[PDB]
Amino acid sequence: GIREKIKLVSSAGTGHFYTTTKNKRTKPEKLELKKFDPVVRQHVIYKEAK
Amino acid sequence: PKIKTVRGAAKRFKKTGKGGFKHKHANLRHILTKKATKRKRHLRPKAMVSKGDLGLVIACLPYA
Amino acid sequence: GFEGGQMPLYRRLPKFGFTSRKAAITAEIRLSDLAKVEGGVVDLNTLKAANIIGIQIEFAKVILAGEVTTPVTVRGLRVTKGARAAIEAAGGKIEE
Amino acid sequence: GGSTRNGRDSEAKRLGVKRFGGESVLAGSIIVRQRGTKFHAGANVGCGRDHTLFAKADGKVKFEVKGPKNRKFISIEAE
RNA sequence: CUUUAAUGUUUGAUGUUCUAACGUUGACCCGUAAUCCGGGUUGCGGACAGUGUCUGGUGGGUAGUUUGACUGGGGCGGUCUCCUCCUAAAGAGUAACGGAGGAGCACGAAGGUUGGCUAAUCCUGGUCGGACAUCAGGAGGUUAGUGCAAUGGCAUAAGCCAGCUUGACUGCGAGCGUGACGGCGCGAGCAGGUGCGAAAGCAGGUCAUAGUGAUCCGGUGGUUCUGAAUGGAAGGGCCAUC
RNA sequence: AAUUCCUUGUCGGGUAAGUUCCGACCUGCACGAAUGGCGUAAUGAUGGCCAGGCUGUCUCCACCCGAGACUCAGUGAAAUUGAACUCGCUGUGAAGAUGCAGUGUACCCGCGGCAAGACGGAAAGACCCCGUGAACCUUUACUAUAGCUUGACACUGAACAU
RNA sequence: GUUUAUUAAAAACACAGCACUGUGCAAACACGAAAGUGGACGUAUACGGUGUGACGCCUGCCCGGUGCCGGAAGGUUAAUU
RNA sequence: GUAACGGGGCUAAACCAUGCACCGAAGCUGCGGCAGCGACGCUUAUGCGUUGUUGGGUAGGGGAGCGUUCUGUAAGCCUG
RNA sequence: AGGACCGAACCGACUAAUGUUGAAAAAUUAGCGGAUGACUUGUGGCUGGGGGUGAAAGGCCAAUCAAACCGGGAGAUAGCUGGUUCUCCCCGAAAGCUAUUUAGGUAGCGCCUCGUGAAUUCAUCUCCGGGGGUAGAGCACUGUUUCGGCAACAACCCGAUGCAAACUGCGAAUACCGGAGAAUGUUAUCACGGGAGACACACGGCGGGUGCUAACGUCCGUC
RNA sequence: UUUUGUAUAAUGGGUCAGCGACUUAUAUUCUGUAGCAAGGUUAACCGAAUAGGGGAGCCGAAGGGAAACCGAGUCUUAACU
RNA sequence: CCAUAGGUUAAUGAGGCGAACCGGGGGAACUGAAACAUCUAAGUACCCCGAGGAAAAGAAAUCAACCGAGAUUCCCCCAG
Ligand SMILES: [Mg+2]
Ligand SMILES: [Mg+2]
Ligand SMILES: [Mg+2]
Ligand SMILES: [Mg+2]
Ligand SMILES: [Mg+2]
Ligand SMILES: [Mg+2]
Ligand SMILES: [Mg+2]
Ligand SMILES: [Mg+2]
Ligand SMILES: [Mg+2]
Ligand SMILES: [Mg+2]
Ligand SMILES: [Mg+2]
Ligand SMILES: [Mg+2]
Ligand SMILES: [Mg+2]
Ligand SMILES: [Mg+2]
Ligand SMILES: [Mg+2]
Ligand SMILES: [Mg+2]
Ligand SMILES: [Mg+2]
Ligand SMILES: [Mg+2]
Ligand SMILES: [Mg+2]
Ligand SMILES: [Mg+2]
Ligand SMILES: [Mg+2]
Ligand SMILES: [Mg+2]
Ligand SMILES: [Mg+2]
Ligand SMILES: [Mg+2]
Ligand SMILES: [Mg+2]
Ligand SMILES: [Mg+2]
Ligand SMILES: [Mg+2]
Ligand SMILES: [Mg+2]
Ligand SMILES: [Mg+2]
Ligand SMILES: [Mg+2]
Ligand SMILES: [Mg+2]
Ligand SMILES: [Mg+2]
Ligand SMILES: [Mg+2]
Ligand SMILES: [Mg+2]
Ligand SMILES: [Mg+2]
Ligand SMILES: [Mg+2]
Ligand SMILES: [Mg+2]
Ligand SMILES: [Mg+2]
Ligand SMILES: [Mg+2]
Repeated sequence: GIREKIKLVSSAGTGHFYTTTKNKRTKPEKLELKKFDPVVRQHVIYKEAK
Repeated sequence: PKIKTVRGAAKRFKKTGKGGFKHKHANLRHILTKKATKRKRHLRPKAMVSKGDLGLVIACLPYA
Repeated sequence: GFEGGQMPLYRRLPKFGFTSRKAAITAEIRLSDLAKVEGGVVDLNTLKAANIIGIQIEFAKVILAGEVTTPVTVRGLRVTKGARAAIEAAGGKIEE
Repeated sequence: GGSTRNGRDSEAKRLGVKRFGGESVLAGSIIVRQRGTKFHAGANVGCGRDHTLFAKADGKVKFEVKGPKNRKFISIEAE
């Protein structure tokens, strides 16, 4: 395992979010990468990823 | 005595315009992070009973 | 529904609950009616005493059944825009 | 002892041998793993993830050989 | 008023003493020419002991049950799900305690795209360099490489390097393949919005096939769907998810 | 050895010859000190071995006396039982034949005797396996529980000290 | 001496003897929801439980595990507040 | 117990090749009869004559019937 | 004196025979053990079922005991065994797949029957279009194997000979899929719906794993 | 009878006669048949009791959505598809 | 001391049988869940007490839903 389930959140005031995993063991840096936000209907920045 | 309906069953089915009952897809309410959004996107909508086991359904819901 | 020995069909399939608890007191009138609503004015009730609704009902829709003929004026009720037409087509009238 | 096990079905082969009804997208060949046993060509192509030969626009299937050194190449004209 | 100390006070903590509940299977009296019992007197003990409710421990003393299947009889041993090859008779599919080997993951790059590149091995010649470090030329041609089994595939590379990025997007889906079913797989194209490219165009995760758990019961976020006189709320549904 | 698998261990004694027995050795598969160790006079319908006497136990049976058995008269059962015109052999065959094939043999019916076959009678195998059967039993299986025990509150009060 | 009435009389149980352990009497313990009763009209030279089983010579080393006995200072800890 | 042609028995009653004849089944044909489906003739409600064809059958499915006791038709009928 | 000795009554029960549809649901006969003792016996009394009693065998508790007898819950449950009763007529399976605390049971599918619809649907033969890596063969490749050609005894490589389920630079018969055609076939074919039974198969042929190319062996495919 | 398979030496029956096993109640779904028809039909009860009365109520003529809601449409979605 | 406790007498009433139905106190297991603890069987069987021709229950600190209904009891619906 060693791969925790990470959850990306929208920078928008909406509660929409994405989900995936990360190897915190070697990547203790919270991930962000921008994705589509259905609620706001616009590609924005997604954060939170241990 | 009036036939009793299989409650547990009458909570997952719903007779349609005719014979069919249409239900809810499985594998769409647990461990989803590792599931193709597409796969699930094709699980949200309701689906009719396979006509194969449908016969059974029309037995658990006598008063359906 | 004893699928052999495995998990039954009414098992592997999730359950989408929730029940109106209001649709029970909601009836569905048809266009074929009204002409038998005993006289004019299809009151919020009337149909009840006209045996065709239910003492428990509280809300109902006119809806089109394919009839009307005689001019009627529904009262204290709703109606589809497809019926509030055929109803007026025969000199009808909407309450609201 | 340590000997047994086995995958399963995984048909992967020709399901639309030669000309056929060829609908908007049948298959005609799902021989996965492959890319050369049946190369994407003709009015159709696809060659999805599992290399399953798509089969676009309706018509007839061909099954050619056109191209330097064998190279199957499945193509489907209109019927 | 606080940081802090005597007075009263309140209250918990034990420790003493007291009597008056409570005990007495001490001694008398009466009921009664009774050993039970009851009342009385006295002694001893004394808010203890004992009991009721609640509560932690202990508890085969007792009670109800469970303690899998396949299996060349049963047991022992082994096996049980998923992937690759052979068996498999040139479509699919097919058995055995048949022969072999792997999975329960890994990558924010090992994904996307644009641009570019091409091995292994040997021979010859070259400081320290020799069996083989790096350099040069020739032969050679997928014998290399492929994140991990095997089979299939790969040079237009699916192999290698770098720039820029997040399409590992959201909603849908003509139409197919594969399953008894629950499901599972492939998917052009459509709408919204992205990234890379001059552009045609490519991108809905990885060269593909293993890397997995139905339902229930719940947990977390969202939602003017519902909410038992009404307004809320709890709770329920719906979507996301553990 | 009531304990030793190898095992009839090896040696000695007894015998004409002793896988048992007695005395030893020790290499104790896998004795051992109150789930007692080693001895022990006496006792024992107790296990093993030896001998004298005794004998039909035996070599090897013979005769004899009684109770049946057998015959007659009276009474009068039983299990079992698909139907019988119910032979041998060799083969065949649901794989060991009175009944099938081929062949051989055989006038019809009793009485007394024997038990090789009728997979003879008897008991829905007790062994074995199976059943998501049963019962008792065990335990650090699970879940409970009487009992034992802990504390809180109540029946339960008055004071002082710290 | 006792035992499987009806396949086992024995090497089995019992026994006198020994040892451990509990029990201060309203004893331990046991029957009983209780009252009450046995123990015992007995009282540690007594009663119960367990193991060994005349007698003789004896009965070694291990307390790590389990149980039991004692301590409980501290760590964890129910109801309750 | 002959017991490794079924037996007898066979030098060909064995075998090879060639050819014709015959025996041989509930198969096929002939004749008579029955039921289902199709055709004619027909004649047509009806309806039959001819013809074509079908009719082994466990689990099991389908369709037709027989008879028994009691009720009506029954204060009828049969009946000493 | 003595759980002392011998031995009747009396109590018991070690041995053998006989009995075994007995004289008898434990005896008879000949022996046998105790016989002043934890002795033996009459009469009456008290322990009651998960309870009693037990010098301990699970022994006894009315010919019953690892939980008595009688009545009730009660027609317990029994995926097991057995049995299932008149006649005729038509059709007619399965012994497989996939699941299953599942394996001699079940459930969806498959195969039967009955009904209702459906197109020239379905079958065979012909011709056309297809992908194929089996049989066979071969040895470039993966391995394996000989014999020669140089090797301070042999790879590699050259030539010559073979071998392969998990070898293939080759490669059928044939099966299958599709297209068109004629005839034949009392729709044979598909969908849906009422009723199923059946998921122990056996042998023979062909291709095979396993076994000894043993087995009326075992496991698949196919007729 | 049970079986892949039984003359089977596999099960059951000595024989006879009488008895002996797919029922019944309510519910639900088909098939046939009768009634009526976009309508069909009553329950209890009343009763001049198999009438007649009683339509409380059930089923069907409308569906989609998780529902609010909408409605021959409706869900899904921003959504036109 | 009184007074109680206890004693005697008399007058009344009880006691015990009973078939079902009824109220109350106590209360199973087989079984089903294809195993079994929750759950089921079932507040059934069974034991006990009490009463009547009936018992029980009964005149809202009841429902309703902003309109209103109006004790209890039994039948049919609502509704598997
Ligand atoms: Mg009404
Ligand atoms: Mg137990
Ligand atoms: Mg039980
Ligand atoms: Mg087994
Ligand atoms: Mg194949
Ligand atoms: Mg094939
Ligand atoms: Mg890969
Ligand atoms: Mg010796
Ligand atoms: Mg010992
Ligand atoms: Mg005589
Ligand atoms: Mg024989
Ligand atoms: Mg004899
Ligand atoms: Mg016998
Ligand atoms: Mg038996
Ligand atoms: Mg003695
Ligand atoms: Mg004896
Ligand atoms: Mg002893
Ligand atoms: Mg001893
Ligand atoms: Mg010791
Ligand atoms: Mg003939
Ligand atoms: Mg027939
Ligand atoms: Mg004596
Ligand atoms: Mg005697
Ligand atoms: Mg004597
Ligand atoms: Mg007596
Ligand atoms: Mg007895
Ligand atoms: Mg019962
Ligand atoms: Mg019974
Ligand atoms: Mg399971
Ligand atoms: Mg070959
Ligand atoms: Mg089976
Ligand atoms: Mg089978
Ligand atoms: Mg087979
Ligand atoms: Mg066989
Ligand atoms: Mg057999
Ligand atoms: Mg027989
Ligand atoms: Mg008879
Ligand atoms: Mg059960
Ligand atoms: Mg009011």
